[PDB]
Amino acid sequence: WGYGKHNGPEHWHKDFPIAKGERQSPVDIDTHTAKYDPSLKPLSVSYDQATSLRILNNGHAFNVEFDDSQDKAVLKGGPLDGTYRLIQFHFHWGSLDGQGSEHTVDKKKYAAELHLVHWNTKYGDFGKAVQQPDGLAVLGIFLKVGSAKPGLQKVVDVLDSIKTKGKSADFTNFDPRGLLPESLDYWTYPGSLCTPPLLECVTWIVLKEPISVSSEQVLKFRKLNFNGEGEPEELMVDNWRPAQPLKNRQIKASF
Ligand SMILES: [Zn+2]
Repeated sequence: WGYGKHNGPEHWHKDFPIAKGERQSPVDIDTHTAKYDPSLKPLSVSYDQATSLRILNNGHAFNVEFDDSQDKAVLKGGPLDGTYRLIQFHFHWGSLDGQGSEHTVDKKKYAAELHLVHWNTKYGDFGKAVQQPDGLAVLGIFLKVGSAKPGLQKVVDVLDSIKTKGKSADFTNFDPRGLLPESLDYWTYPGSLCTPPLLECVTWIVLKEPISVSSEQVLKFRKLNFNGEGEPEELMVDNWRPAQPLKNRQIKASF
């Protein structure tokens, strides 16, 4: 599985039949159809105690991993019940500014999308949580090209150190708070992992407000490689999945 012509998303169903299931992700968010749900509580993002450990190129993206052994960086409230702990964050991006996001808003595509992955602490570990319908909560953040995002520069400067698949680098004292938009207004819907095994265990929380990054910052993303060191160079670009059928599900809005 990958994002090329021969292993791309249109092929994923052969090894992961769930790819054509009922609650697949990402999806187009139709703002005129989304239902404002007054019963929706404000998101509760507590990341002041976050502990980042490292960053790695897994051959389809780069992940910034976090120590999830204690309630240090947690998400609650919103449509959620209980506590979800931050385990990692990664991005999806394009070859040009016109594409790259997973979710789309009224069919508009962003230059990239940020996913903050969190797992429900009642299930005791990540691997158990993926087996549950309310097992994960993912915070989606859209990225538009404009002004630089100061809080993202620390991520950009280390990309050189992890150019190819399998490389990783110590990455401590990174504060996720520098990646959040001013508003916490969101859309939510039941869905799935955006990559294989594509398990339908996620409560998606997509924020309405995009963060802007500079052309120079996204450029640095486009320099990563899908290949391992010593293999022909395959730039890491367009690592995003096309929108899937909503099939009955309803998208609620907090605003
Ligand atoms: Zn993702």
